[PDB]
Amino acid sequence: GVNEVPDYHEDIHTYLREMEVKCKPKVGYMKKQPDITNSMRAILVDWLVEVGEEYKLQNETLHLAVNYIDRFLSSMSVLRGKLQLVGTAAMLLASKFEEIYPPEVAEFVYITDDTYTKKQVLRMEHLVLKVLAFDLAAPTINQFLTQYFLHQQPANCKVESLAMFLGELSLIDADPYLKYLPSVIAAAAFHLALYTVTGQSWPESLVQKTGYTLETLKPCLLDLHQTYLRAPQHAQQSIREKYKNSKYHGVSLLNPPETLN
Amino acid sequence: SMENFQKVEKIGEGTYGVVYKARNKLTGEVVALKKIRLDTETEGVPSTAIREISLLKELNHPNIVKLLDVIHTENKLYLVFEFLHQDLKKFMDASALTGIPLPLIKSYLFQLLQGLAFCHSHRVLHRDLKPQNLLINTEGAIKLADFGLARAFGVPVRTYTHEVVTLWYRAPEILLGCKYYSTAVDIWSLGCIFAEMVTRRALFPGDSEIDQLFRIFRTLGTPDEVVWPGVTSMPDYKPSFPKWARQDFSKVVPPLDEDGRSLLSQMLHYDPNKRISAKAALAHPFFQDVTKPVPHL
Repeated sequence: GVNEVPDYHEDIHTYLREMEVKCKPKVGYMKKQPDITNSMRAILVDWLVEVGEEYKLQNETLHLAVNYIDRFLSSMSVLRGKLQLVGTAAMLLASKFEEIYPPEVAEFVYITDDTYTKKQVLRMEHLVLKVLAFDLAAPTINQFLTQYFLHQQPANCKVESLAMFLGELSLIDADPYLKYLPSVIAAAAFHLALYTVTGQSWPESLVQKTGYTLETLKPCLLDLHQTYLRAPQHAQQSIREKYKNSKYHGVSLLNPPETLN
Repeated sequence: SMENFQKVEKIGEGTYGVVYKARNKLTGEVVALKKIRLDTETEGVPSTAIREISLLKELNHPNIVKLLDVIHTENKLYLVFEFLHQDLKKFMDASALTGIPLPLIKSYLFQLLQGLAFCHSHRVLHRDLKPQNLLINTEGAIKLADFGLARAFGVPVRTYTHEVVTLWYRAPEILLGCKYYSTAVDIWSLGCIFAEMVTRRALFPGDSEIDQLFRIFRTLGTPDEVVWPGVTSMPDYKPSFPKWARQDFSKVVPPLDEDGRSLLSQMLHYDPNKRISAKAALAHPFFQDVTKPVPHL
């Protein structure tokens, strides 16, 4: 049916793959930021997750916001005191891009606890737009996941939730996830959600779609498997809490498999 | 910033405000300048502009209007576009007593479908196709314009803004208030535009939402489950709807040959799933003899 744009799925996929390379942040920009760290950034993203839940934003919006932040920080040095201003400005842009009903600018100045003024938020908005050159339609993990889901037969909502959950966990830790493209993280999160819930692996049909095999997805799956196992102990917990709720089928409460062939 | 541009005349207004025709004093290029006020103390850069700029920066095609530059100040955004002579609505109006030649109609439709197929292939819904948003030049070209209400979609689509597309060009899925719509809504609008190029009158000029549906049903026949499965389960569907028969396209678009009738009808299928795609339409027998004539201007 036309909701799955059959006449266009292949072209769209091919384009998002080329586009995810151009929207790709510099791996290890963090070492080149004198005053900010992966830990600080983890705190930032985790906070954006909360903001996301409090304003009932789309998951896609949160994923766009992190793309914007990582590209911005690939180009500009930012002091720790201004890190949150970047993050707030990027969620405002993400919201304006993606949401039917974005929160008003005032609401974004309130979530910072008046750390910043409205003028800072709007000026940073402009600066972020200039630095990204208005290239905001970035392919996300979610855009690849919803596509990979169509290869299910039948659809399993717990598979879908779980792959969403693992996908977001990756947002938090620039090490190692900045080295993996969204379409890779997506693929690893889906195989691993599928393995956990059904016992099944990455399908042949998606091998044919993506070109990725379990061999080529191994590095990313090793990292992602470890993140999942350690999630209970991670300093940042907002995504686990988010995905305990009924809405996402309680998947964060599931026991990860101890191993995978 | 704008020192190299000389304004020539207001060429109209729009969402952001005034659109001016201007000339590059150094290169001689004629352009359209869209000035967008930035709400520097209140709301910042409009979502409408963020969407138009970002999506147009991706879409490079001969049948989509070209965004040439984006000039920043602290207080304003100026969008520099290619300049095109006029829009399709003005052209149709101007052709009221001469009619429009069929080869030119076919050419324009073919080009619109090429532009649209390019959007769809690139995950963009236009969501505002109407004559006033289609720009022609003096050389026989036509281009999709005003991406103000466009939207990058994912696969499968999710719920987007319902208040979309001018009423006359609005697909029945949106009118019946369905959870999800897709690329098909754009094909509907083009179908309405094909009709309108042939007759130079709008196909479904509704006064209201209920009126718009009735006008569609009067012409295409009141849909039922056989024609459109799940229609009667749609939120805004009413079992009291009068049951009108379909009208022969020989009365709807008399000038149109059997090929045009066939393509027009596939473009106006009720069921969004059965409605033809831009890709598919490009292969229709209507286009086998397509050429690119110049308009009379």
